[PDB]
Formats: sequence, structure tokens, C-alpha cells
Amino acid sequence: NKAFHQLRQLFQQHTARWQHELPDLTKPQYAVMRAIADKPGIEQVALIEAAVSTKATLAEMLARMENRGLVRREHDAADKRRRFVWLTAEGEKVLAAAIPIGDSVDEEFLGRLSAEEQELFMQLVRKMMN
Amino acid sequence: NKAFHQLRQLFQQHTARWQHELPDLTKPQYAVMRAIADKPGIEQVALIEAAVSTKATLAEMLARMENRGLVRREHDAADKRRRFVWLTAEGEKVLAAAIPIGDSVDEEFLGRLSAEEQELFMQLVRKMMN
Repeated sequence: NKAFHQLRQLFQQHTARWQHELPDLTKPQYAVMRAIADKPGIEQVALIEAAVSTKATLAEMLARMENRGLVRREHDAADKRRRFVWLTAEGEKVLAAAIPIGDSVDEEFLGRLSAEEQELFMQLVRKMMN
Repeated sequence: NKAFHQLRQLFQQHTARWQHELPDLTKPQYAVMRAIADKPGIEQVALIEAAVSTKATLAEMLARMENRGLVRREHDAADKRRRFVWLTAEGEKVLAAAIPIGDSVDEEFLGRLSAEEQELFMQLVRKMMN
């Protein structure tokens, strides 16, 4: 088989479990909220790398989060293209409730590996990346 | 870091290279065409697992491939819901031209691992799957 083919299978199974347990928060949405909480006021262009997204995908997703009162943003006075992102009080509640759920979904797959197998799996993924 | 987080990073980098080299054929589209060529006349419901897709995603994608003369389908006379999928002559040409391109994109990431690291990476992904 192809290694990237079975990776799609493992990823699809992970997405299927994640969607069932967290119907209103996908993994890219969850990663965006986690990165904002790790660095309140993070610049939106830096949030692209921190949450593994794109400029267009993040701008769309942040606009929906903003419209639902979960995300607050400010602008650079010298360049309104630059924006800084914060979690609202409701956003902190949504993220705090999702963290134990998301951790349990990861544990369903990672828990099948030993501690040495988990630490090494992280080494191989990092070795393949650019 | 989270193992499934870095997996998104590695997957996003792989998709970015794949989109640049194969602008008109994504990896799910490529996997569907590969599975049809491996089993000509495969039932559409079996193509879901063989290509790592869903019933709705595959039906949408096969309809577009059919409209572009790349995919040919027949129906069960006792149940028109069941369909069997073939590659057309143009579909075989599109897939044959994409295989060396897609293999080189995989090699960009897998080639950074030794043969033992590649064989073992496949073991860990299989161990995590349901």
C-alpha cells in the first residue's frame, strides 16, 4: 500500500470520530481556537501557521467565529490588513469544553501505541516534513 | 505537540505539493481512478472504501468524471441504485500520466525516511487504525 494512502484512511477515521463527538467544532476550527488561547492577540497572518490553515480558510473561519461571538479582533491603525485575534468569554467556554473531548478522540488512536511508539511516530512525521 | 496536529502539517505540505504538480487531479480523485483501474467494473459502494471516500463525495466526484469522459458506469438491472465503474480510454490516459507525478510527490516526503523507517511508519499507522 501507499503510506500516504493509509494516512488518509487513519485521518478519515479520526475525522469521523471527531465529527461525532464534536459536531459543531472541526479539528481546524479547534486548532485555531487553541492557538488563539496559547497566544492571545496573535496576528492573523501568524495564526495561519500556528493552526495549520491558509489565509483564505482562516479569514472565512474567523469571520464565522466573530459573527457567533466566539472571536474578537482588532486592527493595526497603520495597516487595517493586519488583525489581532482574541477569544471571547464564550469562546473560552467553547474551547474549554472541547479540550477533554478532543483529547479523548486522539487517545482512541494514540492509545493503541506505546509511549516509545508515540514518541517515535512524532519523529518520523517531523522527519518527512519540509 | 499533538501527533494529529503535526499530521495535519505534513498532510497540508503534501497537498500543497500535489496541487502544484497535478492541478487538475487531487489525491482523492487520484485514489478513485487508481482503485477503478485496479478493479475494472468495481461496484460504486465498494469504491468508497477502496479509495477512502464517502458515498456522497464519491457520487459527486464520479458524476464530474463521467461528465468529462473519464469514467464510464453501468447499472444493476434489479437495482439501479447499484452502479459499476470503469475508466474510459481518456481516463486511462489521465491516470497513466499522473502516476509518475504522484509517485514523485510521495517520494519527496517518504524519501526522507530509510527503508526501515518507511516500513515501520506503515506499521504505526496501521496499529492506530480501527
